[PDB]
Amino acid sequence: VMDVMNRLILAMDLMNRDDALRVTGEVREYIDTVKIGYPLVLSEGMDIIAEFRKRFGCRIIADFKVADIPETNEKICRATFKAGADAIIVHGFPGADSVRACLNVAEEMGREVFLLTEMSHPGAEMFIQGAADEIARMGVDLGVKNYVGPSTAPERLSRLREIIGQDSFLISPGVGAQGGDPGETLRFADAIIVGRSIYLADNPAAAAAGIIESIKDL
Amino acid sequence: MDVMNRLILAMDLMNRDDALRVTGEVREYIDTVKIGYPLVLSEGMDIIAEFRKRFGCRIIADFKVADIPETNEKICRATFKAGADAIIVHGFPGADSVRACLNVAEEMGREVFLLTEMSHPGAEMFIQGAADEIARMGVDLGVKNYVGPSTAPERLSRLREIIGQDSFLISPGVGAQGGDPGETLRFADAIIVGRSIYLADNPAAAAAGIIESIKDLL
Ligand SMILES: O=c1cc(O)n([C@@H]2O[C@H](COP(=O)(O)O)[C@@H](O)[C@H]2O)c(=O)[nH]1
Ligand SMILES: O=c1cc(O)n([C@@H]2O[C@H](COP(=O)(O)O)[C@@H](O)[C@H]2O)c(=O)[nH]1
Repeated sequence: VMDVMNRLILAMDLMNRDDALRVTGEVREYIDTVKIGYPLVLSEGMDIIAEFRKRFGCRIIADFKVADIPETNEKICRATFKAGADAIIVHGFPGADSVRACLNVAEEMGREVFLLTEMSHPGAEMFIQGAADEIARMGVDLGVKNYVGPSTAPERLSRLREIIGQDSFLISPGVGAQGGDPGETLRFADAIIVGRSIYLADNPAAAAAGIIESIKDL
Repeated sequence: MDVMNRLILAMDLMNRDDALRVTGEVREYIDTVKIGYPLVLSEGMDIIAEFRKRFGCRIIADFKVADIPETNEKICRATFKAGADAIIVHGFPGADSVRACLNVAEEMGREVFLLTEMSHPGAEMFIQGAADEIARMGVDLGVKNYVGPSTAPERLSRLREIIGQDSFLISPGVGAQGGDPGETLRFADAIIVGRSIYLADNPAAAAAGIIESIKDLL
């Protein structure tokens, strides 16, 4: 599995290149893994991945929540890996063929798929929560090795870890701004994803250092 | 929304030259283009303004938005900043996530389309069982624009039943995936067509043919 420094992944959702670069640079000593999503990519272009690689010693996880038909998912993964992403996050709710499409491109291209089985926000309760156990098991059957699950529902994060087993890699958003606790989350997740707590802080570096101090024993 | 010839071009070519040439080749037949991540992640969001400059077409950004409310808001804002007239949003992540999109669309004078059900085989696993509830959620939220599958006309008909004749319904899965233009237009206001046109030896003839086959529905 990827070796995530300090078990901490920056969710860089600032939408301005200068600010994104400043904040990421400021926390570079604490984090070697950066999640880049559509807020930043749709604002600055896919070349932002190349710039982060150039500027920082950071792995890039493209948080694109890929959720189309198999043919389109393939194209999305190809474009994303071509741009230099190490990994891509894919939704499971569109079903097995759509996930396999992504797995096949990632295998061909030497990169990784993360499967999002369940989400951290209130709305996830309406439809996603009821499908989550089956989406996770589908992931296991398809040979998915990397997963995303919510820090805001520890009971459910724990179940997800059970389903995927200890060998699978699990990262978890919803820490800080959404109410998730770093320590409690790391009982089950390999790494926490943190965005606003860090990138909106007056001192992002102090914010990251503080999160890390709070989980030192882990 | 008044779509010329009830025909929306799914421009999923991933080269700017080809995308512009092929769209130019069929310009006389369409005034509405669906641009998705395959083109955008390959050529950048500036391509949307380029299409408006070259063709004057309306642009539907097919981004399958499927994140938490806070991120969805950012995605919609970036998308409408780029000149999209409309954006397509998944309903599966729940009501708060859709409302986030509705908020930005209202603020910038744009439209949200709710994807209630998909056209590919994997849609059967999780999406189909939630589809009617997602459609009702759309109605509850005041959504007026919907997307449903050509490949399952009985399910497309049910979606039309739920949302009423006043709602606007567009439908992909025509041609390449097996859907029939005329049958689809029994229920959808417009059909979405990608490969059958853009991979055609002669895209203009392809579009002309499709239109010929539905000429009594125009
Ligand atoms: O269930 C999920 C899945 C996510 O990817 N995310 C993403 O993780 C990040 C959370 O950022 P924040 O720490 O500011 O709440 C955002 O990029 C969001 O899009 C999430 O919040 N919940
Ligand atoms: O259920 C759906 C929803 C879609 O947006 N689409 C999209 O509609 C288009 C279908 O293109 P095609 O005619 O080449 O099958 C693609 O852009 C695809 O991503 C779909 O095929 N099925």
